[PDB]
Amino acid sequence: GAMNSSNYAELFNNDIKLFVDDTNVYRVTVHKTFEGNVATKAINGCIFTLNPKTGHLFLKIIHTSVWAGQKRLSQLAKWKTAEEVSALVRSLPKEEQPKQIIVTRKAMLDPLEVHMLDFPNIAIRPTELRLPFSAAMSIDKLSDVVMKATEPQMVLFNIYDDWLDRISSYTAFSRLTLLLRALKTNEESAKMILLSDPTITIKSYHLWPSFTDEQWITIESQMRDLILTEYGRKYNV
Amino acid sequence: MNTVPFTSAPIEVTIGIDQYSFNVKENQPFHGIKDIPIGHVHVIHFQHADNSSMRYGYWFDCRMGNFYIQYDPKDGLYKMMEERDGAKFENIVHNFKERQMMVSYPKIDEDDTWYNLTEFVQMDKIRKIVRKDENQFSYVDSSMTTVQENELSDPAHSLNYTVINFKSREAIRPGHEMEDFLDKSYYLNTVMLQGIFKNSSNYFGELQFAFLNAMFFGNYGSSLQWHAMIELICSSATVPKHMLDKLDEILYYQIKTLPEQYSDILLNERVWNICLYSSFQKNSLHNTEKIMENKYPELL
Repeated sequence: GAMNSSNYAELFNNDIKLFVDDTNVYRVTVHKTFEGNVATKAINGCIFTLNPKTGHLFLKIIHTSVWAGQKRLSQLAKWKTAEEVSALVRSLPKEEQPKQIIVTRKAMLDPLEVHMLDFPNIAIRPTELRLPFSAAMSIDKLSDVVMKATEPQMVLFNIYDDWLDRISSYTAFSRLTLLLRALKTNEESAKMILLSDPTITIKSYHLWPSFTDEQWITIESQMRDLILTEYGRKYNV
Repeated sequence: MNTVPFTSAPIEVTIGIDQYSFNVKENQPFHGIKDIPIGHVHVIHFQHADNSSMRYGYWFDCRMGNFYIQYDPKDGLYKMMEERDGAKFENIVHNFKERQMMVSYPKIDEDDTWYNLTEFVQMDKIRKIVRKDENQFSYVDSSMTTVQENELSDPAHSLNYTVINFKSREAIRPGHEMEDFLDKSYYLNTVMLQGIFKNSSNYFGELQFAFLNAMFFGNYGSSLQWHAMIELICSSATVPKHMLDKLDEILYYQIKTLPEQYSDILLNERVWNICLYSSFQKNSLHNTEKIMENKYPELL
């Protein structure tokens, strides 16, 4: 059944699993027409498919050409997501295929179940967790490869950089969800916290800065402060 | 007009014949049901006064043989049996009629209700859903499970309704996942009508049989099958015009006959709301929508 606070350690066991987040697949800017009507212009999007144990990110870039001449795009976007996740699973060697796929949005369950009928032993699960994977496009290197794409493309990343050399996958996931939650709540402030000290850089082959263990504790505290502040404002409490 | 004689009535029981029902007292001199209309299937059904659990009964067609009911005190039920001796049977029926120990099938001349509920129902199709090949009549009860319910446990006692499953490889062509899931026309027209049922008459016959088992026996798997067969049509953008007009008539009479007090357990809110207000066919079932809105507006 649903993945929640009660069965959280299951994310870091030795059963291959992927999170699928479709919130950045269909992206638009809303604008006025010459006649003063409203129209949308699609921009490139992405499927966010993540192994929470290893940090492997399968970023399938959704180029605006896939929407051309299609109707009901927010509906189609769920089916295209499920088509591409199904294609990803079929492309993996059997021993690398997931035993479970956790969708961040319940509207993905039927599309993904129907595309995965050929894989009756892969469990398709919702989650009660409110995961901040929508903020993936606040990670500058991910935003850059999506916006520059001129055709459909899959790009592979490790969203944990080299953190698993020093920390467990539980701790890495908690750091990732804290970073993304901060970026989602107040992007400008979160990016200021991450880049404020010019001496700590991002390696060419990394997404995040090269913090020491002590610098990560300071950063994580600055992100928690950012989130609580913002919350008191949202709710006047 | 045919007759189903009863050897006796040793236990107090409510006896159904089609949409009619009669209370019989323990050892009441009751010897059966006469003037049964030829040309239709019929169902004779029972609910014991001392155990209002297990409604059970028999589907039959008096054109296929001479049938009677006899209580079995070992198995504790009224059983249907065939009398192969025509002269013995004619002589039993004539004696019971002369002594007026039989209830008359109480059909009003104007009243097409039973025809309307059984228009496409054939005894030869019933005998394939309910497998007991040594009898020409078919036993159904409240508890019998469907082949589909069993997959998700005695195979000989199952209702072999056609399995319908909207998230199955049978329902969904590789490469047409979104198309086939959102528009079930290929599943309805190619897989089910052309493939399995061969024609709309056999599909409607099964739909009508499932409804009648749901209504007469409170058979839950039958209710599931009735709703699945409605939803498969309503969820298809491409349905022949004759089938939609016929389905509207079928469902109108079903909704008309349903006891008002059983709408809560016999009608699925999701299916009916989706079929009447959201589906491709939301505007194709005028008669059904009008009777549902006037008889069961709470469900909607």
